[PDB]
Amino acid sequence: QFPKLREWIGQRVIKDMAAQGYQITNKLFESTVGVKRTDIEDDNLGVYGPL
Amino acid sequence: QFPKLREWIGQRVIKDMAAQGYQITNKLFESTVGVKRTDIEDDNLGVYGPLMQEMGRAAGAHPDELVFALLKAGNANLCYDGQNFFDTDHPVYPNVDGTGFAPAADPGAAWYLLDTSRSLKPLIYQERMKPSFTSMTKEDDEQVFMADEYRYGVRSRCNVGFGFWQLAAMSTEELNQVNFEKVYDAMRNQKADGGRPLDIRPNLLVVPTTLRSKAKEVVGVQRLANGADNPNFELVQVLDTAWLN
Amino acid sequence: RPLDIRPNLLVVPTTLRSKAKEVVGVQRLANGADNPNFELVQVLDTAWLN
Amino acid sequence: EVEGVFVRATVERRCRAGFCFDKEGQGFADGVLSDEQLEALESDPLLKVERCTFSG
Amino acid sequence: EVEGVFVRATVERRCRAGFCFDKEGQGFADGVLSDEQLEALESDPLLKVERCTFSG
Repeated sequence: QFPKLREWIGQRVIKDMAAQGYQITNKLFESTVGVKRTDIEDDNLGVYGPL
Repeated sequence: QFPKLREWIGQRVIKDMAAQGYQITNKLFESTVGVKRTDIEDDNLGVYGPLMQEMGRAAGAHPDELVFALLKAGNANLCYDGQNFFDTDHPVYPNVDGTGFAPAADPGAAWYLLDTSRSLKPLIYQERMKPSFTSMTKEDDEQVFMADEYRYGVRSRCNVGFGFWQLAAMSTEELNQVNFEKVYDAMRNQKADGGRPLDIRPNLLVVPTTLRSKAKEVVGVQRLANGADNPNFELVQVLDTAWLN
Repeated sequence: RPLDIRPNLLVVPTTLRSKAKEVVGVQRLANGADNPNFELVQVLDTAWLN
Repeated sequence: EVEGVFVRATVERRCRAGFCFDKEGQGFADGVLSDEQLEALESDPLLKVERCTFSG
Repeated sequence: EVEGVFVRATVERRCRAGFCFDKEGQGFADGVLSDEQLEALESDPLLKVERCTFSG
């Protein structure tokens, strides 16, 4: 941000702008569960398959 | 102001009137940033260029900073009376009056506003672009951007301003009833030359962010802090700020 | 220069939901005294932490 | 190398021992080290600057 | 505080004995004493002049 107005005191207190970079990366967030084809296709209640 | 209209018996006294001329000088303020000429063009996200124009925002914010710095100095600085703005020994003609975290009770509807500012010159923009200064030919490729200011605050009326509070809200008889209502009574009891009232109508309360909630409790809720009462509900409207303290 | 912050979100765990609602949502805090923060910050509860 | 010394005729901010005097011409402009403290070092080039590389 | 200083090795007209020669003396923009002599001594600079805060 632009520096605060301080005073005259004859001269100018030259200032420098501030760079505030903030690096941040990305990650991977997989998850899963193993099942079997026969189990899904042979169960009668059918609650095994809403995966 | 005129002397009070007295009784008439045998002859008329040709009274006189005083004058309290107040003197205050001007101060100069500036803020500048040095930047490389090549860098402003050497950008693709449109940054490091608006920063030079940000001096306009800085100048716009400057008057608030100046006025509130003078408000802070109020206790230290002197008013026209020759005493401190918030002093307990303000000299009135026959006797001496007294008006002394960071409080202030002010009128707003009066013909005068306390801590009056002075926008003597506008927020002129000062710039160092190219073949206008030597910083860019017989020097590096440097450019400075500046905002000149030539303003200053004023201690307007020290006989209508009150400060130095233990600002509190509790018991409706010892903390608020004896401090905030004390200030209310003192401000409304101010007497001018001749013993007449100043018609002081405290309606502005200025406090820093730390006292915002407690000021709102003093003005805004029927009960103060214990369920007793709140005599000062909707009597002075508080505006929050942070420039002071 | 002040940042000019305007805190308007209060996120707390479930165990603090009732206390946060008391802080913002009722005129009295816990003893019939007062609640300076009533209708100040709208509290949202969360159970993904702690 | 030292791309710019930023020293000639200018004096910058130097905060040492709790008092920030202005002397010794410690101006610099690079991203080598102490970049954060570069702001403090260059916080007061009050006087006119005139760059000249030392080719360090 | 005193506003007024000349610290650029700048030249000013200071008169020692029958002549006025380069030298840096008072070099201030405020005066309370030796005004008549200061005028001769405080002739504005010949070369680059820059001011500071002595605060003496």
